[PDB]
This record gives sequence, structure tokens and C-alpha cells, in this order.
Amino acid sequence: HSGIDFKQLNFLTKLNENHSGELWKGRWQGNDIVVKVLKVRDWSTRKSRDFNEECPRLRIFSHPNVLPVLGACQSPPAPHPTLITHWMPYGSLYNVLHEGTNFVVDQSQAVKFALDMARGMAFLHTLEPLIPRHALNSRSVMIDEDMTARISMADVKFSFQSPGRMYAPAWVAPEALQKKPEDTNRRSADMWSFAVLLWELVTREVPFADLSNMEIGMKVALEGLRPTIPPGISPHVSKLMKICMNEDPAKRPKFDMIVPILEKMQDK
Amino acid sequence: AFDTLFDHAPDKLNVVKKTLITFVNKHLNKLNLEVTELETQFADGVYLVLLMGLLEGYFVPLHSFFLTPDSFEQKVLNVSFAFELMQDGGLEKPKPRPEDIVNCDLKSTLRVLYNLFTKYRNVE
Ligand SMILES: Nc1ncnc2c1ncn2[C@@H]1O[C@H](COP(=O)(O)OP(=O)(O)OP(=O)(O)O)[C@@H](O)[C@H]1O
Ligand SMILES: [Mg+2]
Repeated sequence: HSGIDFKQLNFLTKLNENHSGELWKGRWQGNDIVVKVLKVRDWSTRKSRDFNEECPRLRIFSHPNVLPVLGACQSPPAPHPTLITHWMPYGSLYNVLHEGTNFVVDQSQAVKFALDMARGMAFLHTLEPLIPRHALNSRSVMIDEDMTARISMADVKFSFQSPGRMYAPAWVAPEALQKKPEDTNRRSADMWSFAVLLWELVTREVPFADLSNMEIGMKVALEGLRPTIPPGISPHVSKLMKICMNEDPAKRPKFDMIVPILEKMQDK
Repeated sequence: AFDTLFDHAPDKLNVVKKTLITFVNKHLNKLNLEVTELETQFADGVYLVLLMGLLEGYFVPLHSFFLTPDSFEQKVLNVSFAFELMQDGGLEKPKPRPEDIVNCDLKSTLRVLYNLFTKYRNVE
């Protein structure tokens, strides 16, 4: 596994630059791709080794609702630690729900998104050990050409990638804002995130949009800030949202238990 | 530059101070935390970490630092962690040693805060 050759990448257009580095649209070996270039202070042989051991786990080709990292460019010899994944025309779930200038997805499509993500996460929860530093939120799920929602493996943070900084705390379980991952049931923390995604699909609002990230984490962690359960939705949607966001991690369902509930919601 | 302002410009120095009170309260007030005293309230590292998240748009998980430090050591660690977040944001490594902040050296503290104020003037 020598990775992908950075010299084979055709960079077409820059999409973003942020705290993580940059994202480009491009092409590689007949694939339409994005190229994520990671910027890292005090890059070392140790971090480069870690990058090359962590990336292989993200290359998941066996589930329709998981979007694999296709491969990565090792650095050296690449200028920078780099990974690539397929280009998803609708972008992120976040883009589609909140930045959708063209059409508004209907609630039936919303339900199918929920089902897609539940299925992707039940799959990932079968992995042993779990993929480390994988956070479910609307920025880390992509929407493919046929509107299929897919968990973004290119959104898993690497061990050297902004440690101690959380840029999407609104979807994080209260215990996971405060405790080391080792000290948390990760599977239940992820179900909290799904509960917030349900809330987001119901409201078509960003959770805590009026609060900075630091405010969100501190108030959720220390002051009990919670999403307000939306008014007059079906009791069954309501009950599902409530059970998934149980204050008690041990009482939150598993993804594989909510999949059949969601299936019956498409068409009973 | 900042030395001349500290050592030789007290009428200016107090302008800057009252403003640093404005600035840091602009941000920390959001967390229901007030800074009244610049000489001591940043010594333990906690406000510097919190402030960095406020200024740079992230939350810092509570397990990543000591929210209620119980030693000189944990304070030095908090301050060092803050300086690291500063360099992540593109600041050059601060001149003061982390211990200078914990030891309440006023020049050291005001320098760090001043450099923050300058970089993050438009942040709301
Ligand atoms: N596979 C993809 N296909 C199409 N667009 C994508 C894909 N991945 C990401 N994007 C788009 O690029 C934009 C920027 O993504 P980028 O990864 O730079 O930022 P981010 O996901 O907010 O933060 P992070 O650096 O932590 O991953 C996303 O909002 C999305 O619109
Ligand atoms: Mg991303």
C-alpha cells in the first residue's frame, strides 16, 4: 500500500480553505473527486506514519450509505498529507438542508435521509474497533446524485488534525463534550448525534444557530442546553426523537433497532 | 514597541487596558463570565483557552484542559495549551514563557491580550 500518487491528481477548482487545510474538485483515474489537503503544524515522521495507518480504515467499499475515502497520498513524497473521495453533486446534507437555493427536500426525502444515515451508522458500528474520531453531523454526511445519503469517511478527523478543537459541538452528546472517548460509550454518543439530525430534518434549522461553537459546548455540557422539541409533529416522530436523545446514554437505542422503525416510516 | 507603551506611556497604557477589558468581556460575557482584573484573571490559563475558542470559532472539550486547575503545573499546562491554540490560529509563538502568565507578570499578560485584541478586532 504505497497510497495514491499525488502526481496523478488533476486539480480542477478550489472549493474551500479552512482550519483543516483545503478542498479541491478534481479528477483521478477516471473518477470525479474532491482532494482534501491537510495542513498540519509541526508535521513529523510520527504523524506521517499515523496518517498512513489511519487512512486505510476509511476505505470502506461495502455499504451504499458509506462514502469511502478512495485513497490517500503519503507525505512524503506528497507535498502534504492528502486524501481523496468521490465528488457528491449535492454536497453535504448540511448544504442540501440549509443552503439549498434551488429546491427544498420534502419530508418523505427527509425520512429517507434519516433511514440512509441510520443504515450507514449501524454498519460502521459493526466495525471492530470503531473508526476513531468519527463524529456524525450534517456536515459529515454527503448526498449523492440519486439523493442517497452517505456517511463521509473523508470527514473523520485524524489523530494529528485539530485535536482539542470541536467545530460542530451542537450534534455531540453531553457526555462527549466532557469525557475522553475512552470513557464514553461511543455508540450511544453517536445516537445522540442522530437525534439532533432528526431535530434538524424536522425543523430545517441549524441546531443552536444563534450561538458560537464555544457557547454551544459550554451550555450543553455545563448548563443543560438542549434542542427544543418542535411543536405539533407526529407523536411517533416525537417519541423517536426523545428516545434517541435520552439523557441516559445506556437507554438510547442502537442504530440497528431504529432502522426498522424508519423503514415503516417511508411507507409502513 | 509594546515595551515603550508599557514602560513609558501610562496615559496610553490605561486606554489600552480599559479596552482589553471591553474586548475580553465582549467574548467571555457570552459564557456569563466577567473580567474585572487583568493582572490576575488570566493567570490560571482557563480564560485564555475559552477566549481562543470564542475568537477562533470552536469549543474545547473539557477533557482537553483543566477547567478548574488544582496546581501551578496544571495552570502552566493550560497556558501552554492556549499558546498552542494561538499558533494554530497563525500567531507566532508568544514571547512570554507560560510561567510568566501564571506568575501574574502584567507586561507578559497585557502583551498576549494586546496581540489577541489586534488580530481579532472585528470578530463579534
Ligand atoms: N465529496 C464531496 N463532494 C462534493 N462536495 C464536497 C465533498 N466533500 C466536501 N464537499 C464540499 O466542500 C465544502 C467544504 O468541505 P471541507 O471539508 O473543506 O469543510 P468542512 O467539511 O466544513 O470541515 P472539515 O475540514 O473539518 O472536513 C463542504 O461544505 C461541501 O460543500
Ligand atoms: Mg469536510
